[PDB]
Amino acid sequence: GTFYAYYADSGMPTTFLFSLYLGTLLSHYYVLPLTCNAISSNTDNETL
Amino acid sequence: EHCAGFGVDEEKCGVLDGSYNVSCLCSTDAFLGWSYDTCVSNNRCNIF
Ligand SMILES: *[C@@H]1O[C@H](CO)[C@@H](O[C@@H]2O[C@H](CO)[C@@H](O[C@@H]3O[C@H](CO[C@H]4O[C@H](CO)[C@@H](O)[C@H](O)[C@@H]4O)[C@@H](O)[C@H](O[C@H]4O[C@H](CO)[C@@H](O)[C@H](O)[C@@H]4O)[C@@H]3O)[C@H](O)[C@H]2NC(C)=O)[C@H](O)[C@H]1NC(C)=O
Ligand SMILES: *[C@@H]1O[C@H](CO)[C@@H](O)[C@H](O)[C@H]1NC(C)=O
Ligand SMILES: *[C@@H]1O[C@H](CO)[C@@H](O)[C@H](O)[C@H]1NC(C)=O
Repeated sequence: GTFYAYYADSGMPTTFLFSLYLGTLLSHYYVLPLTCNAISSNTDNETL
Repeated sequence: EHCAGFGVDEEKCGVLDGSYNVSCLCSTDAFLGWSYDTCVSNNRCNIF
């Protein structure tokens, strides 16, 4: 029933950010779409 | 983790001629599989 998050902005191995007691089973995740006037082959060639 | 939820008698969720204008919900007696008792013994409530 506890959520745990680790991250790294430098190197590959992650380090502990935080833990959070929820008491409920998480069951889904979703990467939110990002809308932008940039980030495409016809404007800057960048990609998410 | 906590209880995922009480089982609902689905034959008590919605209304008999209910169209799409009404939203789905169940009456309070539709939730089953639970019970209660007092915690009181000798004028004190017992706690774990
Ligand atoms: C917790 O999260 C739930 C959703 O999961 C939220 O519940 C919803 O709340 C909204 C806002 O109260 C409900 O909105 C519906 O709006 C319809 C009209 O919208 C237009 O008009 C208004 C101005 O009047 C504009 O602001 C809006 O942008 C639109 O242009 C109403 O017609 C809906 O009415 C309901 O009841 C009547 C009968 O009285 C029926 O005829 C309708 O069909 C409908 O059932 C309603 O007001 C939305 O419906 C809610 N959804 C659910 C599933 O309940 C909670 O608000 C939120 N709570 C908190 C604290 O975060
Ligand atoms: C993106 O890259 C392609 C291939 O090199 C090129 O044809 C296109 O003009 C580039 N677009 C921009 C905005 O630089
Ligand atoms: C729901 O829709 C039906 C069909 O139009 C209508 O008979 C009924 O009165 C409506 N009920 C409500 C609560 O709007």
